[PDB]
Order: sequence, then C-alpha cells, then structure tokens
Amino acid sequence: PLQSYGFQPTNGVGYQPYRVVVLSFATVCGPKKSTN
Amino acid sequence: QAVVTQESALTTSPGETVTLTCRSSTGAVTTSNYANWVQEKPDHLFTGLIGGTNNRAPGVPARFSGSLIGDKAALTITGAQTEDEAIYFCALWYNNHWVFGGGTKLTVL
Amino acid sequence: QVQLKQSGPGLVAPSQSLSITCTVSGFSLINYAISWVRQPPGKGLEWLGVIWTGGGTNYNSALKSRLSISKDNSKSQVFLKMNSLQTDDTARYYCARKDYYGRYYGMDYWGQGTSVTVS
Repeated sequence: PLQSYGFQPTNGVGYQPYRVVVLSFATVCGPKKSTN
Repeated sequence: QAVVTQESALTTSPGETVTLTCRSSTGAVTTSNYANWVQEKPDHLFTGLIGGTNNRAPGVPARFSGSLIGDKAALTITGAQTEDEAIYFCALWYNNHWVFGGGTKLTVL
Repeated sequence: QVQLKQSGPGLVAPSQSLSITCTVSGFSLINYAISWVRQPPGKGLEWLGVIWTGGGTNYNSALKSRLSISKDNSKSQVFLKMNSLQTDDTARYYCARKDYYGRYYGMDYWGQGTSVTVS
C-alpha cells in the first residue's frame, strides 16, 4: 500500500519535488520594536 | 511568449480518471495568470468548466475537477460513458489579453 | 433566466462594413463586463475585445484600431462594429458575459452565435 515516485536530477522541476513546510499557530511572540 | 497548446487527444474508459495538460510559454503557470477551461459541444455550444486556475465554474458538475496539477494548468474528468464527447479549451490571462487553447477531442470507448 | 442574445444579417461581401449586436437579460452591464469571441470555420476561438463594466473599452492589440464597439446601459444592448471586411474575417462571432466582481472571475455566459460569411 505504498507508492513511491522516483526523483532524480534528470527529472524535471514539475516531476521533481519541492519541500513544503507548514506552520500552525502565549509563548511564541514576535519581536518587540524599540525606538530611541 | 504567446504559444498556447493542448494535447488535442483524449480518450478515457469509464471508471478511470485522466489529466489533460495545457502548457503556456512562461513555463509553470501561476494563478496570477488566471486559467480557464471551456467545453465545446459539436453544435457550437460553449460552457465554462474551470476558472481562477483552481475554481470550478457554477453549474458544471463536480465530477469536472481542474487544478494546477502539474507545473502547467491541467484538468481532470472522471470517466463518463456519454456526456464527455466534446472539445475542451484552456485559457490563460496574459497581462493585456486572453489566449484560448487549441481544443482537445475526447472520444470515450 | 440568464441569457445572451445576438443578432445580425451576417452575409457580407468583401471590403464593406457590417455590425453585430448582443442583447442581454437577467443581469446588468454594471455588475458584469462583456467580452467577444470569434469562431472561424474549423479553427480555434480567438479573443476580440472587452467592454469594461463602467466605461472604458479594450481591443485586441493586433486587431485594427479602425473599429469600435458600443453598448446600452439602460435597455441592455451591445453593438460591435467592423468598418471594413476582408475574406479572412469570415467567422462566427459570439458575445460573452464576464464577471470579474464574482468569485467565478472568468466569463460566465456566451452568445448564441451568428454566422458571418464572405460572398
């Protein structure tokens, strides 16, 4: 029940895979902007 | 930078799904250039299949399923015995104007 | 019911002018835009031009500037004009409805078609 798609440098951009990273959303806080 | 093409050849037995790809001159097509799929009946009847490079048209059955499957625009129809005998055109929005595809003849069984 | 109508004699000899009209029901020219497509015998469809919803015309770049398209907001009529024909211009012409406001941004409906023949 496992299907493998072969990837090689010869394989085109469409055939070749592109890595996908998905981020899902208090501790993780954005930087606090500080002026002078 | 204006070539639009289709395989112009399609034949799917019922029960198996097929993908037909329309390829532009800019390589992989982005949704920014909107992709459209239209179907031609042999009686000069036209209808809209896919819009927005991912969105199916209103009133066309969900069995019609078109996405950016490949690098270029593509369309997928599940096999049907009778109603799929028609021509299909791919459309891409260049910045200035619209380009329409060549047309693909589907002949089921 | 939403519907597109277009009418005209069609039969033209070379080098004179004939115009085609598209008449619409079920929608307003304010909520939609109208695009025209052309179908020569046995060849693929090509895009002619578009009228914007609230004024402003566009035409195919390669298509001659020696032509004009026109419309009626109140009575919902649209007119396409060709001021000089040549034998390559014989084709079937179609009017079409474009909804760039709507979620279905592409053309929604198309005209019922008119035959235009040279000689």
